[PDB]
Amino acid sequence: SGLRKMAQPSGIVEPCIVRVAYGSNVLNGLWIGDEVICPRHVIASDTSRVINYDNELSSVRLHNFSIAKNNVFLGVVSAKYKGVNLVLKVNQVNPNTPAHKFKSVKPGESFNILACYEGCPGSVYGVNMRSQGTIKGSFIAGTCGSVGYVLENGILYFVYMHHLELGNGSHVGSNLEGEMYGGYEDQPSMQLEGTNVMSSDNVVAFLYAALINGERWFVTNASMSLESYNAWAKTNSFTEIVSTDAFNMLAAKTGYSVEKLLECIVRLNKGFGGRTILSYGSLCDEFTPTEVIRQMYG
Amino acid sequence: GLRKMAQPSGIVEPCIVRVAYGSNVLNGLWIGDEVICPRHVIASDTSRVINYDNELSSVRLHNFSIAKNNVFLGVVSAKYKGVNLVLKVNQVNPNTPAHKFKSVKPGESFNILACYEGCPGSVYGVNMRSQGTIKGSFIAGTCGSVGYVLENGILYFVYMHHLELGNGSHVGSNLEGEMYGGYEDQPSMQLEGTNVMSSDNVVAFLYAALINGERWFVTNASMSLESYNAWAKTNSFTEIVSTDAFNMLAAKTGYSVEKLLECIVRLNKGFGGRTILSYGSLCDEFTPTEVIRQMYG
Ligand SMILES: *C(=N)[C@H](C[C@@H]1CCNC1=O)NC(=O)[C@@H]1[C@@H]2[C@H](CN1C(=O)[C@@H](NC(=O)C(F)(F)F)C(C)(C)C)C2(C)C
Ligand SMILES: *C(=N)[C@H](C[C@@H]1CCNC1=O)NC(=O)[C@@H]1[C@@H]2[C@H](CN1C(=O)[C@@H](NC(=O)C(F)(F)F)C(C)(C)C)C2(C)C
Repeated sequence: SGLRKMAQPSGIVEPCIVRVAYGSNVLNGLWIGDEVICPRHVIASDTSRVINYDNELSSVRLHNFSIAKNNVFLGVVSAKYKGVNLVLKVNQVNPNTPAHKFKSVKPGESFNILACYEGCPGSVYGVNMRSQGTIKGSFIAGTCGSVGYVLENGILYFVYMHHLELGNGSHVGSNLEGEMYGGYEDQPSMQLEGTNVMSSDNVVAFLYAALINGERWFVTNASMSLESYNAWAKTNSFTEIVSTDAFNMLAAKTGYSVEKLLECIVRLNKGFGGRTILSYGSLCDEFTPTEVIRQMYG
Repeated sequence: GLRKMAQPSGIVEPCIVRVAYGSNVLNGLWIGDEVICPRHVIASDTSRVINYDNELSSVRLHNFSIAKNNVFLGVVSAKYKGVNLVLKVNQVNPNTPAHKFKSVKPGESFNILACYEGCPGSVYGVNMRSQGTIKGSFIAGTCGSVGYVLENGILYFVYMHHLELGNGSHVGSNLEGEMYGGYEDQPSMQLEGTNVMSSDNVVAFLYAALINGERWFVTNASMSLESYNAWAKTNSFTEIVSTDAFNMLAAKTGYSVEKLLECIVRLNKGFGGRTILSYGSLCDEFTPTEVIRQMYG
């Protein structure tokens, strides 16, 4: 029993984290094969104002890169841009390169963060992508280049690299192909995050998780049609639920229908009545159906 | 915001092995030429009270199956160290990290590598409660999951999961075989005493909320240490010994401990339908050091 936000083990990722220093900047890079991927603003000469990245690359001095891994230093063969990331060919192949691929995370989907502080892996925790392409990820100075990953079927999927924090605290990064999530720019100009639309699928999983744990104070016999909830959702900043069949395993092991839990969302979105669900005071959309079934049925 | 985080688990992952005895399957910690696991893996009937010493006398060492990826281990001998089975195996763990054994105390945080039938599945942070229990997420086949803490470049093994109480609390032992809270590894109903909340950790939890911009719960009102402790003794909260541990947190936020102590007494009554860091009640799971780490590095 129990439910905790969890991160898949980071052992397979830790050997790929390196310190990348250049000029006045020090951050993290991902050492896979004979490459070191890192945010391209590591070569920015002035991070206090807008950056001309075309000019910064045209004047790059490969000798100024200082990439380190324990007592090892990696020399840079060449440097190019791939989106908002620098691709640095290095003089050594990482002997601990795991079988891996690359992909992008979509809103409402969970993945793991290896928070690294200037080349030194510091912590590991799970996150969930928000509607606007952001995450809440406890990133501070020196943590750019920190890697987000997902483990599945023996393959390591790199899916996120950290870049910046918005004025409202939300955190922004890119996939390893250099595409910033949410369309944000790696420029030190003020940027806005639109309204946060909560994942309806994740909230249903959060309520199914409480029922399985034996917490049943919030459920009633009242139900709500999917079409009615979706109408309420697109008015209250909640995503639409495409099918009740997507929770067929959770409804079958608890005996509770999805339409029953939809009623609970609109009712609980008004307030928890001084009580809590799994210690939370409000609805939580950071747990996916996959992520609940894992914790609780193996 | 604020989230429970785990220290990187790479140094521990190579030590986890699947331990199977008959139809029983759980996890073990492979250190040196030894595999440590909960001793009830050899129990013939985990629904009844177990005569462990007699069960070990009737153990078939060859009935064990211990494996991890491309590693398969054979058992040479078996003994008990407290509630843990210590199996000497015919191969050393080539990646045994330098480490020590110690016990965590109430209010202290540490990391749990959740393992499912030999496969490290997840890692997450936990906090030791007053009655020697923790609130995690353990299910069948997760016994033997190891808890660890990295302090000062030193790896410490501090926990091995064993059972779940009727109220959902989770019980394990240190790596020396001593059960936390004195519970027994027997299928017998046992009760957890009244939980005493860590006042140090709640003050850190409120400091973190202030850092995140959530300051609706604050006021210029304050409460002396002597006054709070007199209140803590009769409301299931620990006493605060000094404000030095928060000197830094107070330096940045500019908020004093005595201000936050008043907030505890007031917020202990209820949050009035409002939230603090997504919580609807005071949280004592984050230590001063934990908050200083996440917020400032
Ligand atoms: C990489 N080490 C940091 C990580 C930051 C530091 C504070 N929290 C984080 O997540 N990334 C940066 O410092 C990037 C970097 C220049 C400025 N920057 C920012 O994150 C800034 N924010 C923005 O520019 C904004 F508001 F538009 F998002 C800062 C004010 C320092 C948070 C560049 C090249 C964008
Ligand atoms: C190890 N794989 C499991 C982990 C359990 C199962 C569900 N959640 C957990 O943390 N441990 C056990 O199965 C231990 C083990 C026998 C019974 N047991 C229990 O945890 C049971 N608890 C009790 O009997 C209680 F409450 F009295 F402590 C169970 C009912 C399955 C939760 C032994 C040897 C104690």
